[PDB]
Amino acid sequence: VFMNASQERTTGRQAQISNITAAKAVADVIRTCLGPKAMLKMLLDPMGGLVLTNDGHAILREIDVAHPAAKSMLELSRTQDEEVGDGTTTVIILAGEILAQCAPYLIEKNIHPVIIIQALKKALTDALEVIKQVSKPVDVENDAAMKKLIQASIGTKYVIHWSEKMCELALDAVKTVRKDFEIDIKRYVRVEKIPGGDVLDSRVLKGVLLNKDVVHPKMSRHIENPRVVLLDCPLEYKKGESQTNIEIEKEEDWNRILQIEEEQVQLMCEQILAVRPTLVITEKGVSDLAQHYLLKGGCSVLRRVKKSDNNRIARVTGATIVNRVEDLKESDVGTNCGLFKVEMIGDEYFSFLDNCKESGLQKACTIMLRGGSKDILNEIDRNLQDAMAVARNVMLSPSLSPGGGATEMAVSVKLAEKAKQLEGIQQWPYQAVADAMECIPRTLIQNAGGDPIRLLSQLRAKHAQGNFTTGIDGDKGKIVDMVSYGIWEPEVIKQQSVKTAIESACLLLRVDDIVSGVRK
Amino acid sequence: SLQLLNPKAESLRRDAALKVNVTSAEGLQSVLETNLGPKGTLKMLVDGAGNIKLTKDGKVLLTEMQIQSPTAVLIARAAAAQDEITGDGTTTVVCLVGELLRQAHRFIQEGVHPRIITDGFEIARKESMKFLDEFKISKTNLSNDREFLLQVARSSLLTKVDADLTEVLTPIVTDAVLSVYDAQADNLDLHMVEIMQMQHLSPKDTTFIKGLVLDHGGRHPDMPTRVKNAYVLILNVSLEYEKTEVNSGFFYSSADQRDKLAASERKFVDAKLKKIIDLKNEVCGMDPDKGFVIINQKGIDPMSLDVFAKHNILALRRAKRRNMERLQLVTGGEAQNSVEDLSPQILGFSGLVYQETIGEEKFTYVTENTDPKSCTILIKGSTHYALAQTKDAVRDGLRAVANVLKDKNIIPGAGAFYIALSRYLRSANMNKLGAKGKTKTGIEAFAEALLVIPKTLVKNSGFDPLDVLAMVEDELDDAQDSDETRYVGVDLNIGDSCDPTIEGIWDSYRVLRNAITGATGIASNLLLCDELLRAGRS
Amino acid sequence: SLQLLNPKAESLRRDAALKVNVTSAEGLQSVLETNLGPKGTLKMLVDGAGNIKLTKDGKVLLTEMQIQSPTAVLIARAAAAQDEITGDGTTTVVCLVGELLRQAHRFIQEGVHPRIITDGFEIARKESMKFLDEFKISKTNLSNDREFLLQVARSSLLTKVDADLTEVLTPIVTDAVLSVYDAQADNLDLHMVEIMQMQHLSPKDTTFIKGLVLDHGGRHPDMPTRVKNAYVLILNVSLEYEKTEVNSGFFYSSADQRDKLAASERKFVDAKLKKIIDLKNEVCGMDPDKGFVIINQKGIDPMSLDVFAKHNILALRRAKRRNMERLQLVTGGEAQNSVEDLSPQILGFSGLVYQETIGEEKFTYVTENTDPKSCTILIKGSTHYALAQTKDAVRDGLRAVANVLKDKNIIPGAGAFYIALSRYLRSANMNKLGAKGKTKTGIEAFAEALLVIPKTLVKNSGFDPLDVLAMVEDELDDAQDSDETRYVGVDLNIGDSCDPTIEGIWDSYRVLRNAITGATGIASNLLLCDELLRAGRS
Ligand SMILES: Nc1ncnc2c1ncn2[C@@H]1O[C@H](COP(=O)(O)OP(=O)(O)O)[C@@H](O)[C@H]1O
Ligand SMILES: Nc1ncnc2c1ncn2[C@@H]1O[C@H](COP(=O)(O)OP(=O)(O)O)[C@@H](O)[C@H]1O
Ligand SMILES: Nc1ncnc2c1ncn2[C@@H]1O[C@H](COP(=O)(O)OP(=O)(O)O)[C@@H](O)[C@H]1O
Ligand SMILES: [Mg+2]
Ligand SMILES: [Mg+2]
Ligand SMILES: [Mg+2]
Repeated sequence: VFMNASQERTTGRQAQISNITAAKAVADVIRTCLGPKAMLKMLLDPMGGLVLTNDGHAILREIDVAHPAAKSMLELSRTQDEEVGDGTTTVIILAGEILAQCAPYLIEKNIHPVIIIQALKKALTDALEVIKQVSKPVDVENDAAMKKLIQASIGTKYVIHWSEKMCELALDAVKTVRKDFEIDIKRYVRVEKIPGGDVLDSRVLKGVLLNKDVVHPKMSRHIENPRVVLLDCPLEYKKGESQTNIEIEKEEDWNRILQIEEEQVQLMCEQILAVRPTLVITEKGVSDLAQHYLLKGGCSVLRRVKKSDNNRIARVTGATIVNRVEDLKESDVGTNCGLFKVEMIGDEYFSFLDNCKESGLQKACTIMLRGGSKDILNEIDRNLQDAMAVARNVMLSPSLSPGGGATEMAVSVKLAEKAKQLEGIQQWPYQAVADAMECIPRTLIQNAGGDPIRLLSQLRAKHAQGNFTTGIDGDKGKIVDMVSYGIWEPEVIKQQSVKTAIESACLLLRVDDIVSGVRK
Repeated sequence: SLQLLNPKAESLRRDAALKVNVTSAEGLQSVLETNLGPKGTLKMLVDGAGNIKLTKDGKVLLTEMQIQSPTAVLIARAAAAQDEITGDGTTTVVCLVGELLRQAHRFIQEGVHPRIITDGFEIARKESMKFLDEFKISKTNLSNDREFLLQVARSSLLTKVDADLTEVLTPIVTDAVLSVYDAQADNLDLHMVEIMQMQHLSPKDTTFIKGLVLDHGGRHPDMPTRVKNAYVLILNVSLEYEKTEVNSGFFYSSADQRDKLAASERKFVDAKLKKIIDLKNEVCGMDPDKGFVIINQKGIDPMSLDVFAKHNILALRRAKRRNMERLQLVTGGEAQNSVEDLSPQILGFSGLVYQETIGEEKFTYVTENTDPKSCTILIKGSTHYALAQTKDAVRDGLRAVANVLKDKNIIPGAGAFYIALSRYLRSANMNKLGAKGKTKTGIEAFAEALLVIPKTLVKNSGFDPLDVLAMVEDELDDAQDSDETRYVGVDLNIGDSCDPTIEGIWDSYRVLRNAITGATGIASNLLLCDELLRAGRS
Repeated sequence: SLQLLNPKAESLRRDAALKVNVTSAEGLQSVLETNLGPKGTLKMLVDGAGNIKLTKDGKVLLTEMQIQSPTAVLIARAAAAQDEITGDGTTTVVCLVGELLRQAHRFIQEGVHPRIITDGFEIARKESMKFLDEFKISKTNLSNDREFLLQVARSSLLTKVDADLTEVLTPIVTDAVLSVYDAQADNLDLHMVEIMQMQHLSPKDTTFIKGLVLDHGGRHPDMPTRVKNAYVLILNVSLEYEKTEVNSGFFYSSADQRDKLAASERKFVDAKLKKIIDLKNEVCGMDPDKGFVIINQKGIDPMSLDVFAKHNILALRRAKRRNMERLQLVTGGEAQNSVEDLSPQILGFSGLVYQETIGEEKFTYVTENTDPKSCTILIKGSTHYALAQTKDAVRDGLRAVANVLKDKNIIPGAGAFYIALSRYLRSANMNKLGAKGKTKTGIEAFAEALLVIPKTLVKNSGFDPLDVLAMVEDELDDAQDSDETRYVGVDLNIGDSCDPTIEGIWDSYRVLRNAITGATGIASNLLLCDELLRAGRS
């Protein structure tokens, strides 16, 4: 025989037919996961957990497909999630259609897969132009419009009923992380969960939330003005780096060796008491003896705190990451701490750190979630990532594109009108771009239960005459303009949807053959 | 769409995903339907070898029997998470999600959308939160009514155990909870109240001890057993040998250096014992009448136990982290870890310290304190499952009664809350509400689903559930016009209505609040899901 | 307990047997309800041999697909008895049993016994007969109008095929029962019509033939296919060599006797055929345009075909048993077995007889009869499955139009009887109760279970069932505000009420009788079933 190949070489036209059918199959799984009346999806992972959601990205993380063309479609959700954080299902559902509409031609009119690519870049160049023209700017400092902008994505989720609280929850969190350009990052956004409780009393509080309690019982559970000092090192005597081997000759040496173990922990504790802190947060563990004299000054000792939770404390309290204790000064000590208090919950203890609230480093915060169960917490946490992702685009880009499919439908109309004046060989793939852009409103009408035949016919008749902000009401299923409807989305999500969907088609269209089982 | 992608997979969609969530809900509901109520059936769980553990708590049934269905694991986390923080309302969450799905599924078959149905549950839930403010009643804690706490304790204990165990175990909880209330009004359950296992005469012989009981005693025979006035001392220092960070050989040259060096090795222990002797010299007066006891968190060397035995000092080693955080509350002293700085102020006080042993184990009892800020509940039992049954009963009883002191309100039970919400949702004017369209049946579905809980109590007694609500409905029709505010109940003894205000049946506030909130979230999320699938690498 | 008797046995009792009965009925309902109405979907019964067949009747779907569940076997047997005696309404039986078990199980979960539930169905069933006999209307069939039979046939055939084929085929059904009628004896036979399977132009190119059509052609080429006037002659004895029953053999003495003994068999052939030749010239000798055809059930000797070919005699063989009754009804002849007695009176008459060569076979067509009491229907099609589809359509459509002549009463369709029967079974004041608060639970369950038929039609059309029924209950109520019989229906084109009578939709009287009677009996016995068992020897 010959090399590890040639099992069944899918070559010629049938290879591309399987890819268009495979790419269409990925969109059919989450066809119902779009619009305000979207259905949820419970996926069963093989480890033992469960993922309850409707986001296309979180659905496609858990699924596993043994096909190489569908896996490239699987990776597009990571492009959208780790770029903005909203519209992942929009990316997957649009590309499917682009690959599908271009297929008739590939299969029958024999246009080679390179001429379609040249047609799409001019469509991509024109798509950014009309998306730039259709979008209207909006003021960033208007809190009334910002709340309606944040809740546009929440409306397609379960917590639309609590949208009055989530917009206030997300707006306060984004402004805390926002640095005075206007760059923010979600790594300090703490996703700590508390099972049980009501969503109404759930609120954001400035500062951190630990899972641990104090070590000694005599520690003060209520401090007016805490002074936090971060420690990295072990506060206990440690073995040390080199090969050591003390050799003891006299009887007065072993008690001296055990006595210097007590005096070294005294020396590091006494220099900590030069500034007299109230709360000492150590990264690594703590000894039972050093804690005892940390007590003889008025400090408070905690268990080992992982690094992550200390970098947030450094920005909240204003302290610095300190390992060498001999170089401890008064300037690097945290201050302006609001309040200290420990609540009793049956799961674990929880220590609260509040801030005085009154440029410098960006402040961190922890968002309290009080759901119904464990899956409700993970469901609501992903909604905050989808809701807070919307708040970044308006700050980075003041443009605001219309929602409800009006933006993509505007791309469909202009590409359809300009396709007549684009006479040549590029006309057939260029006109097929509009056929897929008019599907993302078609999916909303199908989920709403209406007839998309007459609605889209009524849409195109009023889109040219009425206005550029016309769209479909997902709840009622009638034509309602986005100006009166009062729901808007950013323009950045529309750019990534058009760019990622077209750029994905240019990769997959160049596939000629599929050969499986070569080597590792 | 999934078969050409994945060569092996399973997919249910648009009719089986709805039937699975309802069928699994009705299946899991039938398991815990019979356990709900006072006359419910017990349930044992014997896993591998035949370990036996007996309880009626739905959390123990769910978190011990492995389950394969994808719906029930969310009901397991929901029933567990609600009980883990609140301590009560486990089966109530399963019955609501167990009933609200089947009560909505009949209308899904009629063709109503799942989105607008769950929209009706959410706006109906907000009406129940507004109804909790008017339905609850204010209670002032300054009165310090012990009879009110006794009736709350019998609500949960009558459900788990019979009247013989309830009457003897009820004042054990009331005496423990009576000390919780103080001027600071800060509740503390885990540190203050504890549970300890002890195989003894019977479950009925459970008694209350005001001080901290310990599961260890004096190792040496000559050390004193009983002490009248024992001043405790807390020391977290370890008095056995300390190994010493890389320190190696006591390189000895002649044979004598050896003796010398062993003696040396001890010197570290005697340096710490001398501080205890110096402390005993300050409190040496009335040495035969008074006494001294040392409690260590880490182990004590057996060579040093003879030092304490000669001075008649009681020794206790290897205590828990929680007990060191409780000696200050019981004895009133202060904690210490090192031996350099000592004083007589940190020493506690105890009026009676005695030890009693059975078989190989030995227990140390402390009680008769001057002003004890904490206490314990030493439960007696025969078998291991008897302790597990008392574990869940005391664990659920303390959390239920403790929540009454957290807030200034209490909710009457016995179906009064569910029957009141039925008339409220079925008689309230819809024009005041903001819901329109096909939200007509969503109000009726959730309002009618609450009725199945109070008749599940009747299903365990064997009476006709529909007939014992006839006079209940007729009572409320005349109660509104009679100008008399009363709340009806469901008495299973005679099969007739009752008043929970005089009978003493009560329920906590956050149980019913968190139950409907957790149940409505889980039931809504299961309705909107229209497809099930399994895929992943393994 | 059953395991002690037979370890290999199983038993589900009192909760698992009820879920099996309801889930199997709902599972059978969810699959088979889609065929109800004109907008229903087509099923492809693809067996292991690759045989494809299109149909919408529930009888043939359940006959080919073997049923594994024990509950659905009882429902399939009910559809068999429904299709056997009536031939229509199988989809209504499975939907009524599924809905009755659904609506009943809704109340069994509320703590109601199955006995009084089934007692209410029987009182509700008897109440419907007292409503049905007043709801029907009487018409005079003596006029034999074609317009009423066409619209009645169009209502039954629209539920099998689309509109353009129904308009072509709906005159074929009305032409089936033209001459088959007897006023005094009230005898009407359905089996006299003959269904021939053949491949031709298209299904939409079929046509009605007045006389009989046989599937046998002329063996010899010399005999004439075109015959202007034919006198039929019925034979039943076989003209070929029949071994003498009593074993025998020709032992010839010499070679000269061989051909003579061969001629002995020729004498018996010529003996019985000489009377046939004498029968021909008895009527008239040398008469052009007057043939003579012979129809024999058994085979014909190929040696004797030369005798029939010389005299221009059409001979057919291997005819069917039931066709012997159809010859005398069409041609007006008389059946004969032997040839001992012959006459011109026993012979029939035919105005036109011709043959057509279609493929490798030839079909004999006999038309132009004077007063034929029977006819036939050619089932032409473009495939194998269209023949079975059109055969089931005719066999289901013949019973709907034949019942109009068996009993003059006829019920309007379009869900009019189910909608009108819902209101009548709401409040039984003091007519037939039997007990207080017991029978009325079954009256409510039976009334709500009958309205699934018009809702299922709306679900297939793709509109909301509650919205289109809101105007409908409303229409009926406004009608009541006038004391007038305005029968309302369900139009699936626009989603609005319509008159069943004016528009053109009817149902047979015996369909609703056996459907409600059969569904109520099966729904009652399955509710009474509390335990399923299996036992036997493998
Ligand atoms: N209320 C609404 N009515 C109509 N269309 C909507 C509505 N909300 C969102 N959409 C449409 O759904 C698309 C996706 O929005 P969203 O659900 O927030 O993102 P994702 O697809 O990531 O869940 C948008 O392109 C928008 O046009
Ligand atoms: N003796 C009783 N009389 C009337 N109602 C009772 C009695 N005991 C318990 N109940 C009712 O049973 C319900 C469930 O009680 P409990 O066992 O504390 O919660 P769960 O069953 O959810 O664990 C409560 O709503 C309570 O009103
Ligand atoms: N054109 C129509 N419009 C409305 N209802 C119809 C129509 N045709 C049939 N039906 C309804 O369908 C029911 C069953 O008819 P049919 O489908 O012929 O029998 P089966 O369901 O046994 O095949 C009848 O009760 C009738 O009311
Ligand atoms: Mg979104
Ligand atoms: Mg309880
Ligand atoms: Mg029919």
